[PDB]
Formats: sequence, structure tokens, C-alpha cells
Amino acid sequence: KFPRVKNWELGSITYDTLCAQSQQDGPCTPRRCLGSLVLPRKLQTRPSPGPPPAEQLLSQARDFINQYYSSIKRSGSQAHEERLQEVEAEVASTGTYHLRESELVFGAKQAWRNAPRCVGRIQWGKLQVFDARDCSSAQEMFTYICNHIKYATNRGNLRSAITVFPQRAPGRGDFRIWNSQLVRYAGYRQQDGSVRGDPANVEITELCIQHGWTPGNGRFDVLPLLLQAPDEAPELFVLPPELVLEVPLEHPTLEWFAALGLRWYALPAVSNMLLEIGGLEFSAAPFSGWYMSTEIGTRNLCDPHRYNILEDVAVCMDLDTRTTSSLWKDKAAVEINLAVLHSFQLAKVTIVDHHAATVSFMKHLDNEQKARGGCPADWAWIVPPISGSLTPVFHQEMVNYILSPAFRYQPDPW
Amino acid sequence: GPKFPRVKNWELGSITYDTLCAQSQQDGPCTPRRCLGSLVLPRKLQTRPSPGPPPAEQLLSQARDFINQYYSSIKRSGSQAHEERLQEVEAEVASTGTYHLRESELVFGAKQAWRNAPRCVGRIQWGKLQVFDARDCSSAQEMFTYICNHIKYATNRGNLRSAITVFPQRAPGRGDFRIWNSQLVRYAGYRQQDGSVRGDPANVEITELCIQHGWTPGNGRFDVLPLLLQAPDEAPELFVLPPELVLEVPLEHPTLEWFAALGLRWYALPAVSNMLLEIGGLEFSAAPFSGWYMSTEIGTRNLCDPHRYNILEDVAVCMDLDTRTTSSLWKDKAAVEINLAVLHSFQLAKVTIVDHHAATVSFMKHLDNEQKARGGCPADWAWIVPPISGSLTPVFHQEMVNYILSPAFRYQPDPW
Ligand code: HEM
Ligand code: HEM
Ligand SMILES: C[C@H](O)[C@H](O)[C@H]1CNc2nc(N)[nH]c(=O)c2N1
Ligand SMILES: C[C@H](O)[C@H](O)[C@H]1CNc2nc(N)[nH]c(=O)c2N1
Ligand SMILES: [Zn+2]
Repeated sequence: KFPRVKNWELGSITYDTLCAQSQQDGPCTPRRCLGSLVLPRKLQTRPSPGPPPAEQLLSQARDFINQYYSSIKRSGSQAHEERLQEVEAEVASTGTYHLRESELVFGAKQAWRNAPRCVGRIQWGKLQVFDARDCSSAQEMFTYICNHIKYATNRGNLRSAITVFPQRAPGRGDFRIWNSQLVRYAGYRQQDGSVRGDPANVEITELCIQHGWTPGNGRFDVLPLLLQAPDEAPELFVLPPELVLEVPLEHPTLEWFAALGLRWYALPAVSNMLLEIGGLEFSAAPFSGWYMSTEIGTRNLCDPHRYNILEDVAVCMDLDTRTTSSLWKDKAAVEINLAVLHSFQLAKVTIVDHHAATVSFMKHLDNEQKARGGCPADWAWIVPPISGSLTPVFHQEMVNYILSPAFRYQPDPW
Repeated sequence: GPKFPRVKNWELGSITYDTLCAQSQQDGPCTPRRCLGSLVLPRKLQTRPSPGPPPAEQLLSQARDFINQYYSSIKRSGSQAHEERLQEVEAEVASTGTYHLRESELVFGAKQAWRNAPRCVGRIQWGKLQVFDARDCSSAQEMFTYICNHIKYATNRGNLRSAITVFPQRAPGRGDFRIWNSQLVRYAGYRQQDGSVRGDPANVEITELCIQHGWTPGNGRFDVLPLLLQAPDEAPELFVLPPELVLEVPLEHPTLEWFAALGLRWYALPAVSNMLLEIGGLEFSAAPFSGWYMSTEIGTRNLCDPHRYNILEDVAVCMDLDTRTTSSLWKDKAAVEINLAVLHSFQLAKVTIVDHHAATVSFMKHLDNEQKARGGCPADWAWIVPPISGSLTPVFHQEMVNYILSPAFRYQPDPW
């Protein structure tokens, strides 16, 4: 009933009992495992043709309120009893309900804690939660967002934060941020099929232009935001450059690296996921932390479908690009990740390397085994994209499952 | 759309549907409530020992399914030979509780077991396998002869050739044929007074089993072990492989002159010998198989795992790296040079080896072939993606569907 979980480096064994608290089904079955798929349409939180059934909603809300009071140890207080009755009252008459701010703050931190793809969860207790539920216009969202970013960047001393915009309502369209992150580089599909900039952002770049943006022509042009208030066309907002802290990439010993003209932005802020707490859904709730260097040095700069700089750097290093067996790719990638760490350190911008980060996740796993009898984790996302078995999490068996509060994928608004 | 897993490649943006998983008849460890995909041995890929003969009715369904597979493969499904073969199997089981495979059925089943292996990145080679039929073997000393012949054929002086040797199947009223060793070539692991280990820590128990069975130990880092071989109902017997049959490669580096002085080496032939070959419900408890190495198996896992030869810090020190901080990427730097040494050394010695870029590129081609041939390919992402340079290889960006197809290579309990 409970998985036996082994760490093959240390020989230690634990049992995951927390997984019995899952109530949402993942994509696997006993007949085939789909653990490596990025998004099955299933766990995804898509639009609906009306208001959720009140029984389901109140089951999730009761469990959540139950989590909250257990969390402040008044589980069973009259406050508890009373809050449950308010929630019951509000659902039965309106089909929905509202969270108290302190509940929202607990719920956002628990959603991060529960995120099986996040290797940075040892920080989960440390999150600035901005309540933006009194927002009624795109213009307003922009102001809250600009405030998120100033707070979170903090001159390079990054601090984790989330801004929560108004929940989804049966009666209307959603508040959405169309960009997948608050900071994104444009991707221009020049004539010859090519792409200048970040190919991951060709479609959003196109939407921006189509919605009146005047495009640049560089490899790192920061896109404007497309922000959407319920049932209205999204509106275009250009971020103040002063708010977007960037790091030009240099290498500690290769002189010519700086000449590649490469850079990346300081703040990782995901803006297209849905935050679910107690059955309520926040379709606009951007969150940010700081980067793990492999995100930049390895995936964003060396993926074949991204900036794909591996061969340029190898040729620069005078590597033998003729055969696979010279390991030119491996060698170039190491230096590019080294350049990322060097540059952030030099610019005094928070960053964490993949060894430090996975070591801290191992400690986090230990903490959560004690605290809750397990930790949901997605092995393929937790092991880094370089040097996998050189890190401790490679040798660690992991159990993956969905707990709520949760961050979830949702359909693109367009 | 289709009622099958939709599978995407994120580098290429292409999509496929896996229909082959429909054929899966054995349940894995995952459920809608939680995924156990990252577990090495869930109790869903391991075959416990049958002290008793499998129930006739369970055996026959498994047998009929495999015989249908065989006749489909030679495109005589529904045929008179087909119906006749089925009948014969039902009679054999019907009177003796078991049955036996024709030679060409064994060859098909063995190649199919490899094709069906979700954790193997080398399956593009699956059609090319020398199948040694050793089902006449009747003693521990004969197994030894069969195995030496295997090694000589497979090794072929450095031009390696895939091969498997099949010993008699599990039989009701009879103990099992077993090779106690996990591979045909294993370096000794000697526990030290300090509690440390000299040699390969993965092999401590077998090293001690050998000793306990009368082997006289050495005290090197790379002492080849003797084979513990077991014929039915007999205690296992100790056999020493003549040195000349075990080809080894001393490791050197193409530009780092001092690396040779490290005195490192690895053997040329990867030959797994403790897995169970299952065909049509029949169980071959001893059926060693071999291919050639992918360089990361040696350079990354065997040499750099913390619980294996653990040489990262040694090599980093020689490269004069800052081993006192993580963000110098000293582990990453050293690993790369250790893997390059392995490739360089195997090439120089003209022993077959495949780097992890070439191997995963070839696996992508296999996935394409198999989509067409069978509408899918069961694959264990965590094992297929290499332990270094993961997203620098094509398989990282390919979603995969994992399931159990039979004929199969299965884990089985230790014989002791
Ligand atoms: C404090 C620093 C943190 C670090 C170093 C960090 C690290 C990571 C990494 C390496 C990933 C993978 C990203 C990718 O491959 O695209 C990620 C995923 C994730 N992080 Fe964290 N994390 C941290 C903070 C945050 C915070 C503040 C939250 C939420 C409140 C967050 C929630 C998540 C979620 C939901 C995912 C999955 C994203 C997806 O599915 O695309 N993390 N994090
Ligand atoms: C021709 C060369 C081949 C290549 C390069 C190759 C490569 C690999 C690799 C890298 C693994 C992972 C090993 C590990 O991490 O411990 C593996 C596993 C596997 N291979 Fe292949 N393979 C080859 C041939 C063979 C052949 C000939 C067979 C069988 C007929 C075989 C059957 C398997 C099986 C069943 C596994 C899984 C074993 C386990 O769970 O420990 N492979 N192979
Ligand atoms: C197909 C496969 O799941 C996909 O490439 C995953 C693998 N692991 C990953 N891990 C992280 N952290 N981020 C990713 O985007 C991915 N992509
Ligand atoms: C815990 C985890 O499943 C384990 O370390 C796996 C990961 N991937 C692997 N991949 C290969 N090829 N070989 C292995 O031994 C493993 N070990
Ligand atoms: Zn699974």
C-alpha cells in the first residue's frame, strides 16, 4: 500500500505514506507508466461549462480549511468549527467561497511545497505573498507585477515571491498573464525559416506584435507583457528597463567568451500556471525565486530548439567538432555553465549551481520524511540536465503524486 | 484523438501515439494515484523463484501467446503449422506440466526479449544477436565451457559481437541452473579493517561468497573474480577464467599524460549473467547475454559513482581544480576527462565502444523504426538518458512510454 523507497548511494530505505493523501490522479496506470510526459491533458486545469458541483467543491474546501487549522494547531478550536461553517454557508448559497488572506498565504506556500518538479523546495517556508485579489483591470495587474519584480529582484539579492490575482468565477472569463514568464526574450522568425532570439517565444512574440508592439531586432530583446482582464482583449505593457536586471555573460579565464555578446535576466518568474487552493483557482498568480545555473547555461543556451550555442562555443574553444567521441559538446557545455555561475557571482545576482541545489533538496527530502511521511517528486525534473549521477538526487528513488494545494498547467488563453 | 498515449518530442515538435502498450499483459508498479517510474526494483519487473510449477492454465495462455507471436513473425498466423504447433504445446503441458521450445522459437524469443527491454539504449542492434543454445548442458563444468566459448566469440579480440547463451529452463522436480555472479567479468571488492573497500564496492558480497567457496583472494583494485556456477540441486562450483580470455583496456588520456599513471582500467565485455529470460512462460534462470559498452557506463557510473570506484576527487586533484567549492564545477570537469579517457583508450586498443551521443542518436533511429514496425517502443526514460550530459543528447527531449512486454529479461532473487 506504501512504496518502499531506496537511496542506492547510501543504502537507506524509507516508506512514503504521504502518497495516500493524494486524491487527484496522475497519468500512469499499472499497464503503462507515463511519468516522462511533460503535460498529459488530464492533470491540466482547463476551462469549464459552468460552476463546479458544490459537493466536490466543499470536500476540497473542508480538507483545505482542515489543513490550515492543523497548521496553526487550532485543529478543533471553535475558530475551526466556525470557519468550516462560513465556507459551507458561502458555497451553499453562491456555489463558491473566498479565502482569508492568512489562508491564502498558507495555501501558496503549501502549493510550492507540494510541487513535485521543484528542486528548490527547501526554501518553501520562505515566500513573500502579495494579495492582488482587489484587481479589476489589466492596468492594475501591470502595477502589481511591476511591484512584484522590484521586490523580488532587490538589486540582485533575490527574494521568493508570488502575486495572486482574482480567482476564477463561473460567471466570467479569467484574469490571465499571456507571457509564460514575466521576463522573456523575443523570438523573430526571420525569412529563411530561422529564428533570431529565443525560439521558445516565437508565438508570444508574434502576439505582442499583432497587438501593436513595435518589434526590435536583437537576440535578447525583452518582450512587453500581454495582460488580460476578464472577457477583454489583452493589453500591451512595456516593462521599465530599470526593473529588468540582466547579466552579461563572461568566462573567468576565456577572454573571448564576453565577445559572444551573451546575457540572461536575473529573475525567473513563471506566469502561466494555475494556483489551486481548496478548490478555488487562481489563473493569474506569477511566482518567482532565483535560478539554478543549469536552467540558463544548459537548457536555455544549449538546447537545440533554444539559443543552441554549443557549436559556436566549441569552435571558439577550437574543439574537434568532427566526431561525437571528442566530447566537444560536453566540454563546451561545462564552460558555458561555468560562465553563467561566474557572471552572476560577479554581478552579485543570486544563483545556485546544480550541486548545491540538489544537496539541499536531499536535506529537504529528509525534513519532509520526518514532517509528513514523504515528499512528492518527479525524478526526471529533479535530476539536472548535465552531470546527473554526479549529483545525489540521481541515486535517490522518488515517488510522484499530486497533492493539493497545487500549481497546475492550464490552457493558453488565446 | 486516438485512445492511446500521445508521445511528444520537444526538440522536434513531432508527435506519435503508442499503440503497442495495448499488448502489455503484465502490470507495472504505477497507479493513477502515484508514479513509481524511478524505482530500480519495484516488485513488478522482478521474477521471484517458483518452487512450484506454474499452474498449467497460466502456463498455457502464456505459451499460446508466445506461439502466436512466433507464427505472426514468420507470417504464418492462422496456418496449419500454426494450429499444429499450438496443439503440440497444449499436449506437452497437458501430460508433463511443461513444454519445450523449438530451436528457431528460442532464437526469436531471445531477440524479442532484448527488443522488449525498456532499459536498454542499444536496441537498434536487436536483430543481430548470436544465440548459443546450451539447453543440453548437464553440469557445472559444462556451463563453464559454454561460458568460455561465449566470451571468446563475443570478445573476438576487440571486435565485439552481441551474444547470449541459454542454459536449460526451470523444471518441475529439479533445482535451477544459476550463475551466481552478476556479470561474467567482475572486479573483486575486498572489505577493509577500516570498513572501507579495496576494488569494486558493488561486488563485496560475491567476492565474499567466492572466498567462502574456497577462492584465494588477491588484494588489488582490479582483481577479476572467479565464477560461482550452479547446476540443479548441486552446490555451486568455483571456476577461474583464464586471463587470456578476459580482455582488459588500461586507461590513458589523449592529452593528460599523468592519467595513465593512475593505473586505471576496465574490461572489454559487458555480460549480464544474473537475469532471467522468460519466453512463453518458460523460465531460463541462466542465460548470460553480452554486447559492447557505452562509455558512460564505465567512465561515469562505474568509475565515478560515490558507491563505486569513486575517483572524481582523485582526478580533480590531478587537474588542480578547486575541490572545496561546488560552483567550480570540478566534478563536471573531471567526469568529462574520465569519459574521454575511456573512449580514447578503447579506441587506441581497438576494442568496441560507443559514446553516449552516438548511442542515443542511434536509439532515436530505433524509436522511429519501431514506431513503424510495432507502433511504439517501451522505454525507461531514467535509464535511457545518460548519467552525464543528459539534455545534450536527443533522448532527453523525447517523451517515453514504459511497459512490460513478453518475451522478457526479468530480475530474479539471489540464489543464496
Ligand atoms: C528559491 C529558488 C528556487 C529554485 C532554485 C527553484 C528551482 C526550480 C527548478 C530548477 C525548476 C525547473 C524549471 C524548468 O526546468 O523549467 C523549478 C520548477 C518549479 N518551481 Fe521551483 N525553484 C525555486 C523557487 C520557486 C518558487 C518561489 C516557487 C513557487 C512559489 C516555485 C515553484 C516551482 C514549480 C511550480 C515548478 C514547476 C514548473 C513547471 O512545471 O514548468 N519554485 N524550480
Ligand atoms: C550491443 C550493445 C549494447 C549496448 C550499447 C547496450 C547498452 C545498454 C546500457 C547502457 C544499458 C544500461 C546498463 C546499466 O546502466 O547498468 C543496458 C541495459 C540492458 N541491456 Fe543493453 N546494450 C547492448 C546490448 C545488449 C544485448 C545484446 C542485450 C541482450 C540480448 C541487452 C539487454 C539489456 C538489458 C535487459 C538491460 C537491462 C539490465 C538491467 O536492468 O540491469 N543489451 N544496455
Ligand atoms: C521529455 C522530457 O520529460 C522533458 O525533456 C523533460 C525532462 N526533464 C526536465 N527537467 C526540468 N527541470 N525541466 C524540463 O523542462 C525537463 N523536460
Ligand atoms: C534511483 C534511480 O532509479 C537509479 O539511480 C537509476 C537511474 N537511472 C539509471 N540508468 C541507467 N542506465 N542505469 C542505472 O543503474 C540507473 N539507476
Ligand atoms: Zn509512472
